Amino acid sequence: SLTHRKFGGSGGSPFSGLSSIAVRSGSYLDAIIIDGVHHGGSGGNLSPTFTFGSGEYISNMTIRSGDYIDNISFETNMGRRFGPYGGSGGSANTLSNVKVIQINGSAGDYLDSLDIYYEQY
Amino acid sequence: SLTHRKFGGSGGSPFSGLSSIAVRSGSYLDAIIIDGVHHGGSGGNLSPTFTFGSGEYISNMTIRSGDYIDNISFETNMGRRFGPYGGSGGSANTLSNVKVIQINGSAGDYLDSLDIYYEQY
Ligand SMILES: OC[C@H]1O[C@H](OC[C@H]2O[C@H](O)[C@@H](O)[C@@H](O)[C@@H]2O)[C@@H](O)[C@@H](O)[C@@H]1O
Ligand SMILES: OC[C@H]1O[C@H](OC[C@H]2O[C@H](O)[C@@H](O)[C@@H](O)[C@@H]2O)[C@@H](O)[C@@H](O)[C@@H]1O
Ligand SMILES: OC[C@H]1O[C@H](OC[C@H]2O[C@H](O)[C@@H](O)[C@@H](O)[C@@H]2O)[C@@H](O)[C@@H](O)[C@@H]1O
Ligand SMILES: OC[C@H]1O[C@H](OC[C@H]2O[C@H](O)[C@@H](O)[C@@H](O)[C@@H]2O)[C@@H](O)[C@@H](O)[C@@H]1O
Ligand SMILES: OC[C@H]1O[C@H](OC[C@H]2O[C@H](O)[C@@H](O)[C@@H](O)[C@@H]2O)[C@@H](O)[C@@H](O)[C@@H]1O
Ligand SMILES: OC[C@H]1O[C@H](OC[C@H]2O[C@H](O)[C@@H](O)[C@@H](O)[C@@H]2O)[C@@H](O)[C@@H](O)[C@@H]1O
Repeated sequence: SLTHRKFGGSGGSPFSGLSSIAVRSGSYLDAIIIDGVHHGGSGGNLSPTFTFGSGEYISNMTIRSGDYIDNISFETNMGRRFGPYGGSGGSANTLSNVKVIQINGSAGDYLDSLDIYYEQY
Repeated sequence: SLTHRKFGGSGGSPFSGLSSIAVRSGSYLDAIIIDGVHHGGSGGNLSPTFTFGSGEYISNMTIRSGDYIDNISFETNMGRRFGPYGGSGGSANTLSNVKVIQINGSAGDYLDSLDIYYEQY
């Protein structure tokens, strides 16, 4: 059921809960690091951390996936790019004209899966 | 249009991007701190940090609000409680039998507003 509700008044400036992202990656995604928390194994190489600016969100996103997440890249509403990181296995899926709200998933020694919650425009 | 999609396989342990919450509070919520990141001003007193265990999420939430967020409390599916923190003003609203996915909002000197993304059951 993805829904939302707003509480409170009109002032202040917006913020998002999803503030930064890095991955460890080789032939697949070994890990995803979200707001500085690590999920997945120790294999592969650690990427730079992408930290969202104020009012910046993921608008375009590409994931390769089979049994695991094989690869990820994304772009933001401000033309900033992350990746691609990972291998060529899996099949490509793309999200276009979106605003990503949250990234959940499941992870063992590898990044098994990703659940992306988002708005579709 | 709010949506979600899962990519990849079914192994691994589930994880959420929303891993921890603390607030600064006095009369109002001065700030909320999401995965260590501060949103709001410097006032009030800093709460302890609530960190979600694996597969733990917010299932019930009372927020009092007016022009700002006056008070927050929540219970998780595991029976753990955070708060109440803040004061007596505003009006109460409750989310009940939900699973909160993400906490966005707006903040200045204080926590003006919360935008809660959740699934309703
Ligand atoms: O991201 C997965 C791994 O990617 C690279 O390893 C490639 C292969 O190396 C050896 O053949 C075996 O370990 C295979 O399992 C593996 O696919 C490395 O960067 C590794 O550290 C990653 O875990
Ligand atoms: O997401 C990873 C892979 O998912 C699928 O499974 C390929 C399988 O190949 C062999 O059976 C073993 O190496 C298994 O570990 C592996 O899952 C495919 O879509 C593949 O292209 C992906 O790389
Ligand atoms: O992220 C991949 C898996 O991670 C953990 O299990 C790893 C095990 O997979 C197979 O049982 C064998 O290849 C073992 O050698 C290996 O340790 C679990 O979280 C699992 O659910 C994931 O699929
Ligand atoms: O949570 C907001 C503030 O709550 C308390 O402020 C008490 C009083 O301070 C000043 O007299 C005015 O701001 C009044 O409106 C307010 O009731 C304190 O904990 C303060 O530190 C917080 O910022
Ligand atoms: O959520 C905060 C309050 O919002 C409304 O009150 C507006 C006025 O409250 C106090 O007089 C000061 O903070 C003023 O700056 C502000 O304009 C009411 O809904 C109240 O009940 C809330 O506590
Ligand atoms: O978080 C509450 C507000 O924080 C900032 O500014 C504080 C302003 O509060 C009242 O509008 C007046 O007392 C002003 O003098 C004072 O600067 C702003 O970010 C505002 O948008 C927030 O509502």
